[PDB]
Amino acid sequence: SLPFGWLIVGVALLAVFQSASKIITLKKRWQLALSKGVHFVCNLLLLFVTVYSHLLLVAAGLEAPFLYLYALVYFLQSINFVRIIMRLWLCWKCRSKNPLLYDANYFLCWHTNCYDYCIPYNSVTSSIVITSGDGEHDYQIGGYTEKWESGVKDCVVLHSYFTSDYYQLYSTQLSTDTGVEHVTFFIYNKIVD
Amino acid sequence: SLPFGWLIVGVALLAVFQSASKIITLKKRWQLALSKGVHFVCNLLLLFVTVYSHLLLVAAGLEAPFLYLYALVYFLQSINFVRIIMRLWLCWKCRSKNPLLYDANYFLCWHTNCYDYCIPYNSVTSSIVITSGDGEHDYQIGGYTEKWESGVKDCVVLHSYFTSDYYQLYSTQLSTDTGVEHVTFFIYNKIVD
Repeated sequence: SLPFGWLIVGVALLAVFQSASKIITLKKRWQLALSKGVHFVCNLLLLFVTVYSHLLLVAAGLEAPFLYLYALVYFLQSINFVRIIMRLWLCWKCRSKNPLLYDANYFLCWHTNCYDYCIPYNSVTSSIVITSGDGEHDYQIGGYTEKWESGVKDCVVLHSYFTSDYYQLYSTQLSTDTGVEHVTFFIYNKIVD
Repeated sequence: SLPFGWLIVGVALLAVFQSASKIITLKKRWQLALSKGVHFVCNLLLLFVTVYSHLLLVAAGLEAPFLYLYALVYFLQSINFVRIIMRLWLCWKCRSKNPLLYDANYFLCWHTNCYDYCIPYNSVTSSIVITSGDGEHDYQIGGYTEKWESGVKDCVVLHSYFTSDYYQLYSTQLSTDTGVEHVTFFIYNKIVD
């Protein structure tokens, strides 16, 4: 017969890992990588505990209201599986590892000789302001920051799952125009022609 | 005696709600509100299923390696509980409902006569560029967007749990300077004096 106690220890281990995932502070790079690993462990434990309960009900007699309920579990996990492999396809698309870490909607990216940059972004917004600080030089858009290696390009691309939009550097803002020393603003406009 | 089957149906209902929370697209306001509600349901089901398992082990004899495991579950849930009431304190602090919805690190906010604005933000960054579009007028910082009611202020505040930082509008950028029509850039510098 199938034993009962393995389901109980799986629930307790799932509770430990879920309550630990919910209080990660998500501030630095290693904290984001740690929380993504703990999220993967949580979904593995949830998948294990639900197939274990379905096997128990197979041995005891599984009802039809429970048939479509466990069917709902497996269907939503299949949709989640195709989302993860699309995230890996997006990770290949931008050629940087930030699609697995940062969990945003869109990603702004341009290619250099030392780095293939990518910075998180929330929507298509018709104008993007990249602010590079003086000296550490680092490009930031809305708080998310990536360190400077090579230099700026004219056309940057906003990537997502199924879309891609291009922006051209229309004009740049020095410190003479604004008065804010030690920064420089690059202003991009969306090209549709 | 305590029945075994309620733990199984609680596990199955937790699986449905967890697999449904993981594939919300998080693009509009009602989708963010829906996913936060489903997250609350998930933690209620997890709390219920772990105290049910602890009660069954109390009836059967609970081992000391399992004593500290369920102690770990309850301790991490206490840390999660004080985090939620701090999110509500932050929701009272900037006087808008976006701390419950958007799940970012810092929030930029200024008060008007028709609206108390608040826009998500990731870190303290020494310069903030708020871009208001022409006509719908809407203030956006990095993709997150809020509709325009009254007008702009000189001093905006970046709020968090324990911190608060102020930024002054150093100079503004029209369409004459950049060439990007139908937008206007407000450039803020951090005040330390």
